[PDB]
Amino acid sequence: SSRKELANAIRALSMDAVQKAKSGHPGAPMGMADIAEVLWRDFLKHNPQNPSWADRDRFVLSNGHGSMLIYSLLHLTGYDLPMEELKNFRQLHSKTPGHPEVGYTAGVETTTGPLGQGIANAVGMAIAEKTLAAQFNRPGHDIVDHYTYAFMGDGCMMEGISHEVCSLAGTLKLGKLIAFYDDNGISIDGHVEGWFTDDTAMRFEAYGWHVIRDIDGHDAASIKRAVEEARAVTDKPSLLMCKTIIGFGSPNKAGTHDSHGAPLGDAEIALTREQLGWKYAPFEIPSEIYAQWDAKEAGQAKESAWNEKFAAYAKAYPQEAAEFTRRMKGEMPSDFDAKAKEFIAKLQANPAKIASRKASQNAIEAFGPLLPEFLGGSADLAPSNLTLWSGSKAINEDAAGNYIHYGVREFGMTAIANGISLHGGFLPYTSTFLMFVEYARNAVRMAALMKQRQVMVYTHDSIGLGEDGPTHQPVEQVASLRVTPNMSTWRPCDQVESAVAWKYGVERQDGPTALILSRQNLAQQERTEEQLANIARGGYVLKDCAGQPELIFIATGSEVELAVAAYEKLTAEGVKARVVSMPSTDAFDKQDAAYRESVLPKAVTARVAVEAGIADYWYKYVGLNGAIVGMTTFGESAPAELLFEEFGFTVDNVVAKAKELLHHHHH
Amino acid sequence: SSRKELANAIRALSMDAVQKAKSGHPGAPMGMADIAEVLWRDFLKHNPQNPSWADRDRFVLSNGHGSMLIYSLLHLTGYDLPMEELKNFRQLHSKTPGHPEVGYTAGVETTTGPLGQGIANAVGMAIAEKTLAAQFNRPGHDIVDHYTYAFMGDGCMMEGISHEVCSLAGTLKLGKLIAFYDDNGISIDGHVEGWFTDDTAMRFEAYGWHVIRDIDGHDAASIKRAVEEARAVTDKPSLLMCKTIIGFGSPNKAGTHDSHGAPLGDAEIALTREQLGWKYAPFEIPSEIYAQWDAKEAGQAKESAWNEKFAAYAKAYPQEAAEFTRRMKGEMPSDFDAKAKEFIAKLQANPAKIASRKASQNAIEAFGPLLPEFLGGSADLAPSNLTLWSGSKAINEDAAGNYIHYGVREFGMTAIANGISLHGGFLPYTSTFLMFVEYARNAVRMAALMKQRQVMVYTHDSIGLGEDGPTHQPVEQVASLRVTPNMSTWRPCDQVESAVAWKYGVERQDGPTALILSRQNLAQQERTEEQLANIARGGYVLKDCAGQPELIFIATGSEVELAVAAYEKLTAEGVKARVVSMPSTDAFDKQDAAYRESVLPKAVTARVAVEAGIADYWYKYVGLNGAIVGMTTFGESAPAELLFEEFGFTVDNVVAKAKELLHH
Ligand SMILES: COc1ncc(C[n+]2csc(CCOP(=O)(O)OP(=O)(O)O)c2C)c(N)n1
Ligand SMILES: COc1ncc(C[n+]2csc(CCOP(=O)(O)OP(=O)(O)O)c2C)c(N)n1
Ligand SMILES: [Ca+2]
Ligand SMILES: [Ca+2]
Repeated sequence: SSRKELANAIRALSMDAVQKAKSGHPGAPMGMADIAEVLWRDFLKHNPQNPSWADRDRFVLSNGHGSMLIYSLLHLTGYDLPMEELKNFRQLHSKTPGHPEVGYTAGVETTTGPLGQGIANAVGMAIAEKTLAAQFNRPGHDIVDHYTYAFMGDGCMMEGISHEVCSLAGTLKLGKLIAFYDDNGISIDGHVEGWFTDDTAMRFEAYGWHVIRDIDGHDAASIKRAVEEARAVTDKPSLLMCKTIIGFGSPNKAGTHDSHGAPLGDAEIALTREQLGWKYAPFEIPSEIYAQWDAKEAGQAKESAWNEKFAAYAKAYPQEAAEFTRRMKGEMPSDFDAKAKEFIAKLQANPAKIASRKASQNAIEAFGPLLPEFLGGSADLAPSNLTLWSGSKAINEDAAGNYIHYGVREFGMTAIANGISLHGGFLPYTSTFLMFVEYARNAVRMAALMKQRQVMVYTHDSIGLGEDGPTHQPVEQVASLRVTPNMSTWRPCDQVESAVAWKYGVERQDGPTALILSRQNLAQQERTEEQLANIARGGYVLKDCAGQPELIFIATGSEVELAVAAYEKLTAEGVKARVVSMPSTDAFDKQDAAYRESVLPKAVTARVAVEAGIADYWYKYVGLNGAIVGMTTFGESAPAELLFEEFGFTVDNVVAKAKELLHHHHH
Repeated sequence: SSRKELANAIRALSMDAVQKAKSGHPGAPMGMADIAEVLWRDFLKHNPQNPSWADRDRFVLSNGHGSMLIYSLLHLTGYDLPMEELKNFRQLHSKTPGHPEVGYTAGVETTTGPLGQGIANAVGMAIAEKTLAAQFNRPGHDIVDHYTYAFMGDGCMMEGISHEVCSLAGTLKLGKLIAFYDDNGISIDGHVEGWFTDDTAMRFEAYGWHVIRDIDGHDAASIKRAVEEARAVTDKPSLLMCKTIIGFGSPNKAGTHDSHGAPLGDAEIALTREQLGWKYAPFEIPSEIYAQWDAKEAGQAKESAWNEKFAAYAKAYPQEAAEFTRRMKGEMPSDFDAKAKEFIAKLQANPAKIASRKASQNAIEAFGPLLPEFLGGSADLAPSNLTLWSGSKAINEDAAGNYIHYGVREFGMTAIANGISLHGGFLPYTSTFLMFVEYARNAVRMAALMKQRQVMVYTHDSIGLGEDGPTHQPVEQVASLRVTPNMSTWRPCDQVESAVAWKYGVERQDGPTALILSRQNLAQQERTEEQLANIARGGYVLKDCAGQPELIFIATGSEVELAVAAYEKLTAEGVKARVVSMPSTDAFDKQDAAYRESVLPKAVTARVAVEAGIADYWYKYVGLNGAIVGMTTFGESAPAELLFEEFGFTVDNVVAKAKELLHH
C-alpha cells in the first residue's frame, strides 16, 4: 500500500468510531494521520508486546480530543487494543474513553485533553530521560536513550502553560523532545486569525527551540525529512510546524470548524471514503494493511537488543542496574520504612518548635540519602519553601542532579512533574506558596485522576504568613484540595506530624500528597507510642478525658496548639473535653467506621473545629450543633500575631465559643 | 533637583518604609525608580485630586511586591496618602498594605502581587479604553483618549498568563498599552539564567508588539526617548526592555537576590544613602523635591480641560453623554429591574425544557438591548457555551463592538475581564466549560477579593455532559466556588432560575457571579408567585407538605427534577416530604433567619441533598443526621444517561436513601 493508504486506515477507523459513538472528534485524527504514519512507522521505538519497556520512546497526544488517532495507532501497530474496543469508543468501561487515559489502554502514556497539559507532560518525560541517562549511563553502556514525541494543536499553543513548559525546555536544551504542531488554522470559534496571530515559529525560536517551518503535513516525504532533521539536532528541542487540513478527506467539512468535534455524518463519511479511495467497511482492515502497520516483530527486536545491553550493564555495574530496576518499577528501598520510622521516633523524643516548612526541609534532608529517585523543585521559591537539602544538585548545573529550578511557572511545574512521575525512575516533589496551588490547580487534579505519586510542598499556609496580605494568605485552598477525589492533603501540627506526612506521601503509590506547611513555628505535642502510630490514621485523639467528653475540639496544623490550650483551660474548670488532631481528613475518612467512631463518637455533638481556613468545610465533622473557629473572609496585611488576634484565633475566644456552645446545648 | 535626586526620593522612602516595617521588598522599587520618575513626571496624565477621573491614564504595577514604588509615587505626586501611612507600611488597617489593593489607597488601580495578573489587568484596561473610544468618540469630540502603562518583572514574564494576554493584545493592536520590563537578571532563586533564558524581545515581536531593546533603565534620557518612541507607535502595544540593577544604590546588595524581599538592614541603608548622596533622614522629603514631584496643579488643569471637552460633547450628543456617565459610574439602567422581572415572569408562564446553557443565551439576548455596557466573550467556546446573542459584535471585527473571542486562554480571559471591570464603562462576562475554571482559578478569586462585577458563564457542569469523560466532568469545582469569600454561585434548575441568576449577577455591585449551567435539557418547574419571587433568595420551598415536614430534599440544577420525582413517590406513600431548590447557597445564607427557618426548619434533621457534584459540601445543610446523593469520585466516559444511572442519580436510589434515613 502507499503511505497515504496506510494513513487513511487511521482516518477510516477514526471517522467510523466517532460515528458509531455519535460523539467525538474526527477532525484532528484525520488532519494528523499522515504525520502519525511517518512518525510511528519510520521512527518510533516501541514494543506493542511490552508497553512498559523502560527505554521505549514516549508519545504524547496533547490535543487529546483527537483520541481516535492514538486508539487507531495502538490498534494498527499491534497493542492489546482489539477492534471491539474501538467499536466501544466513548462507552462505559471501554478501553477507548473520549479523551485518552493512562491505565485504561495499553500504550497510552498519560491522560490528556485539558489543553496544554500534554506538552507539559512531554517536557517532564524528556527531563526524566535526560536526567536518568546522566545518572545511569556509563562508558560503553548507554542504557537510557529515547525520544519524547508530542502532538499539539492551536489550543495547546494558546494556553499559557505552553509558554511555561516550552520556555523551560529551551533552557534545559532538551534535544530529544520533538513536538509536532497541527497548524490547521481552525479552532472551535472558527478561523483562528480572529484571536490567534502569533508568529509561532519566532516565539519558539525565542525559547531556544529548533523550528522547522512550513512542512506539508500531508506529504510523507516532507514529514520524514523534517523528523530526520529534528533528530539530528541534539542541543535544542524541536518544533515541526505541520500545515494540515482539519478533517482531511471530507469534501464538505475538511478545513472547517464543523469537523472539529462532532460526527461527520453517514452521508459525509460515504463521500469521504470516495475522496480518499478507502473501500473497506467500518471497522474492516485487510490483512495486508495490518502487515504493514504491525510493529510486533521490529519492537521485539529492538527490546531484545536493549535487554542484551542491560544485561551487559548489569554485569559491569550490578548495584546500578539493581537501582535502575527498582526505580523504574517505582519500588521503595527495602530499609526505607524502618529508617523513616526511626527518624519519626527520634523527632517525637526530641521536641523542636519549628515551622512545618522547616520540618519539611528536615524530612527531605533525612530522606534524601535514601531516595536517590527524588527529582524535586520549587517555582522560584527554594529559600522560602525550603526545598533544598545538602545533597540537592540542580539539573541545569549538572544533568545527573536531582533538583529543578522551575522558575515562576507553577502550572507548568506541576504538569511537568506529572510527566516525570509517568515516565518512571523518579519520585517528583514540587513546591510553591499554598495560594498559588490555584495557578496549578488542574494539574494537581490531573495527578489525582492519573493516580500518580508526587509530593506537593505548599508552604505559607494561612494568615500566619503575615504582612504579604490577602492575595497571598490562603483561606479556602485547603478545603478545595480536601474535596478532590483521590487527593491526599496533610496539614501537620508539628515536626512529627510533618515527617509522618512526608513518609505517607513518598510511600503513596496511587495518588499525590499535598503538604500544607506553616511559615511560623509550631509547638510539638506530647504523644504516647499509640498516638505516634495514630498520626498516619489521619485523625486521632491527642488529649482526652475519662468518660464521654462533653466537648470535642477538632484542630489541624498551627491551630492544634490553640485547641490544646483551650482544652487545658476548660479541663482545669472541670469540663470533660477531648482534642482530636486531624492532619489528614482524607486518611481519616479511609479508616473504618469503628476507628472513626472511637475518635468522633456519634453521641458527642458539641464539637468545635479550630482552623485558620474557611469555616464552611468543617460542617462535615462538626455537624449543625457545634461551632467553628475559622476564617469567613479574606485576610489582611499585618503582622501575623495581630491577624490571629483579630480573626479570633486566641485562647480566650476559643474558650468563649466552646462555653457558648455548651450553654446552648444545656439550655 | 536633578532627575536622579527626584528618583532617589523613591529609593529612600522605599528602603526606609521596608526597614521600619521589618518586612517587604526594597529591590524592585530601587531598581525601577528612574523609570518611574520619567514616566510619572513627564508622561502620565492623572489628577491626584480625583483618582476616579474617567479619562486618566491607568498605571499598573504587575510586579506588585514592589508596593513601596507605587506608594512613594502616590505620596510624592500629591494623592491623599500621607507620610504617616508610609510609616505604617504593612501594618494593620493601613492604607499601605504589603501588596497594593484597589479601594485601600487613593490612586491604586488594581490589586496586584500574584504574578502575571497585573499585566493581564492592564491588557483589559487597554481593551476597555479602545472599545469605549470606538463606542463614544465622535468627530471633533474625542472624549476617550488615554494610555495604559504597566511595570512587570521576570516573574510576570515567566508566568503563562503573560503569554495569553500579550498574545491577545498583539492581535487586538492595543497601541496605547505600553509595558516596561524590569530586566534585572534576578529572581528569588538567584541569577535567572539557570531557569529563564528566553529572548523576551523576540517573543514579544512574535506577538506583534513593538519592542525597544537595550534601554538603560538608570538613564533618564534613554528612558524618555524610549517612551516617546512607544507613544508614537499607534498600531501595536509596546514593550520597553529596561536593563536595571535590583536594589540600585546599595553597595553590597544591589544586583543580588538578597535585595528582593527583605529589609536591607540599617548599616546597608546608611551605605546606600552615602552611595546615592541622599542626605535626608527617614521620612524626610524637602520642599523642593515635593514641588517638582507634585502633580496637583497640572492634573487639575488637565482634568478641567477634559470636563470642558465632555460638556461640549454632551451638548452635541446628549443621550450618548448620559450613557457615558451612567456606564462609567457602574449604574444600571433605571428600568432594567422592571424589564428583567417582566422577562422572568414570561418565562415562568411559558414553560420550556432547554439546557441552562441555552437559557443563559436567552437571558443574554433579553438583556443585550438593555445593557450596552456588556463586553462579553468565551475562551474559544462560543458555539458550546452559547455566549453570542443577535447583537454580538466581535471587537476584532468592529472596535465599537461588545464581544471578545478570547481564544484558548481561560486564565488570561478572566484577568483581562478583571481589568475591564476595574476600568469602568463595561460589564464583562466570560465563559468556558466549568472544569476549566481551574485554569483561571486565582483570577476568579481576585475578582471576588477586588469586589468586581463580572458574570462567569460556566457550562457543561457535571457528568451530564457525557462522553468527554472525567477530565471534563466537574465534580468538586462548584464546592470550591461556594466557599470562596464574596463569590456568588448559581446552579439554576430551569430557564426561569437561569434568568433570575443572570439578573442577580448583573445587578451585583460588589463582586462576581458564577453561573453553573448544563449541557443537557432541564425541565421547567411550576411556581406560585411567591416561589417565583423567592428564587432570588437562593433557596426556597419548591414542593411542600401540610404541616412540619418529615423529610426535606435539597437539590440544585439538573438534579431538582430527580428530587421532585422522589418527592412524588414518597408523598404518594404518605410521607410529609418537601423539596427545596437551592440555586444559590450564598444568596440563601444572606437571608434573614426567619426565611431560612421557613425553608430548612431546624427541627427537621431528615435532610437529603441531591447534586451531581462532590458530596462533602452538603454537610453544611444536612449535618450529621442526613443523607447526600452526590459524587465521591471522578466521572467516566459514557453517555450521560448511563452515567447518571452508574453514579446513583436515579429515583430508586434517591428514594432508597431517603427511606434508609427515615428508618434511622
Ligand atoms: C482549558 O483546557 C481546555 N479548554 C477547552 C477545551 C475544549 N477544546 C478542545 S480543542 C479546543 C480548541 C481548539 O483546539 P485545537 O487543538 O486547535 O483543535 P483541532 O484543530 O480540532 O484539533 C477546545 C476549546 C479543552 N479540551 N481543554
Ligand atoms: C504565582 O504567583 C506568584 N508566585 C509567587 C510569588 C512570590 N514572588 C514574588 S516576586 C517572585 C519572583 C521574582 O519576580 P521579579 O518580578 O523578578 O522580582 P524582582 O526582580 O525582585 O522585582 C516570586 C516568586 C508571587 N508574588 N506570585
Ligand atoms: Ca486547530
Ligand atoms: Ca527580576
